[PDB]
Amino acid sequence: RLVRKVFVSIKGVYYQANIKGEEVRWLVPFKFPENIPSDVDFRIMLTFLEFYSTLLHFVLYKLYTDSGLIYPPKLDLKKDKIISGLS
Amino acid sequence: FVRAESIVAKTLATSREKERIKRVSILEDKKAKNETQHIASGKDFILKITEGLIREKTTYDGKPALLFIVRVRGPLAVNIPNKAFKILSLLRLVETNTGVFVKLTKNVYPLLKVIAPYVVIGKPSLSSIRSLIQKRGRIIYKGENEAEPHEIVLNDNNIVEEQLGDHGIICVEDIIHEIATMGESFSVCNFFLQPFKLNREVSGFGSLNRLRKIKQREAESRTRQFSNAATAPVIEVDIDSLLAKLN
Amino acid sequence: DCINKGELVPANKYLPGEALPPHLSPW
Amino acid sequence: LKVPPTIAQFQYTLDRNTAAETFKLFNKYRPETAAEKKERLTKEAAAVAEGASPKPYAVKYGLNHVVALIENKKAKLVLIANDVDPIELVVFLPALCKKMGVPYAIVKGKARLGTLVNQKTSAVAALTEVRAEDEAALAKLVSTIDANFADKYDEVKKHWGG
RNA sequence: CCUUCUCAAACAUUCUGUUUGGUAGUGAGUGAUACUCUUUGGAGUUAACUUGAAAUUGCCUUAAA
Repeated sequence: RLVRKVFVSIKGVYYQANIKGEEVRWLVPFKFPENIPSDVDFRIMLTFLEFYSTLLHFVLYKLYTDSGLIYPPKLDLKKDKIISGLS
Repeated sequence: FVRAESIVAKTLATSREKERIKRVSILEDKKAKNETQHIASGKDFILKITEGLIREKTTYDGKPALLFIVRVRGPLAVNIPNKAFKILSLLRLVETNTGVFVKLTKNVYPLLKVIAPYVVIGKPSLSSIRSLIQKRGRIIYKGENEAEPHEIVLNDNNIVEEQLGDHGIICVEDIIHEIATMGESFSVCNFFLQPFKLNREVSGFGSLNRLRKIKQREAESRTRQFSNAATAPVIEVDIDSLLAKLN
Repeated sequence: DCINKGELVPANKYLPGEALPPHLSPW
Repeated sequence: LKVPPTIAQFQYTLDRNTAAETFKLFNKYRPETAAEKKERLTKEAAAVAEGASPKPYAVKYGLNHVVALIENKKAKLVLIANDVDPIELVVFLPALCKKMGVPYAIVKGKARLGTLVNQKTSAVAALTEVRAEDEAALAKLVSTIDANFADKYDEVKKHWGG
């Protein structure tokens, strides 16, 4: 529940929240069965996926050690089977 | 080339369909009329398989409830026969690997036993519906342009509302209640949606890919059953995770 | 705008369908 | 060059189909892999370590072993490659089995035989006693190599090729 | 290069019992005994025999390229 700013415009949702110095701006789209550009390469973005994904992994590991917490958090099945969301 | 073997192969495969469904229709004869003098059993069922393999039997006795339909190939050896090909033709599931919802009433129920050995079937869940529509679905639409033998991805609420102005519907999440809780007639929701084309679970003709292709031939050849008895009770599975993968 | 201030804006600019602040970007 | 009748009996082999059938059979019989023996003997290792053996089956592929099955006589069908590095090795088999009334069959390639056996090569792989499942497929198979290969190909015994 | 209808209700509570149902074949040929039939139309049924799944002319496309 530490956040600062919210922006929205024609492209999705820009959430902005800070951690201890370095400060976060990021994005979520508006969900549709909207197709892929069918050109641009994933491979570059797939390895951005490998490394950056790992970053995210430990960052949330060492990040659940902030207080003390079980990394990654357990989920209840009914949650996802029904909701499948941040709930 | 013909590969003469293949010829006879198709033939016998096709026969196992015919003689099957024919028997089925005669069961559909004596479960239509309650004309039973001596039969096996007048009560249908559904065979519920879940996962080491934990099974059980019930009866539908509807109580309309939607079956979820995911078409996958089978049994690979067969020319579609007439009645199967039509009963599908309604659901337009040829050009296979076409997922669709179908509400099942007891006038929907007995027509299944023809479709049993084709699509794999099971009651879906919420996130499977919302999640399966959120990534897919297409609308055939005309306006302002476009004589249009062309299909449109789902974005524009103008078409959402606009074509759903009949039912006073915006925001296809309304159709969610129309589907999840099964709204009025349910029908024009899905006929609307122009239902779905899955991506195959694992692509094919590659090196490591070929492995996975075999493993699928394994598990798919086990969990997909039949009786072929004309008393064959329907098969139902938990499709949720299946659609965690397939979509 | 609830968090563009921290105010909990009253319902007068709100309670649909009356106009709401059109966007008011953070920047 | 003109080649002796005892050669050029290779170069006459089994067709696409009949070969295809033969492997439809043997591909049942792959002699178990190495990690396999390690498998079963590890599991039983733990079993009899803490906590009834039907006769195993495979194809009998040792060249020495194979000619050993013949002349007894044991075997039922024999598969003989068309290419041996010292082409010498096999020259006498098609005669041998002949005089002994054994169903020998020339199948093309030593990699192709070698692959069913878990080896790089065989040039000879054969079987005698088979499980009852395919026994009919055997009787018919050998009937098919008799009928295809054997029958009209007596001619190969004379007639220098090349 | 195909893979086979491997279960039902009912009744009575007994580590099982009771009861009614549910099953169309590879073909070829041996055949001495009957039943039954109906106007010659010979129809369905009667012991039990041989057999290399043997032979000759009974009006959907990802299991691609």
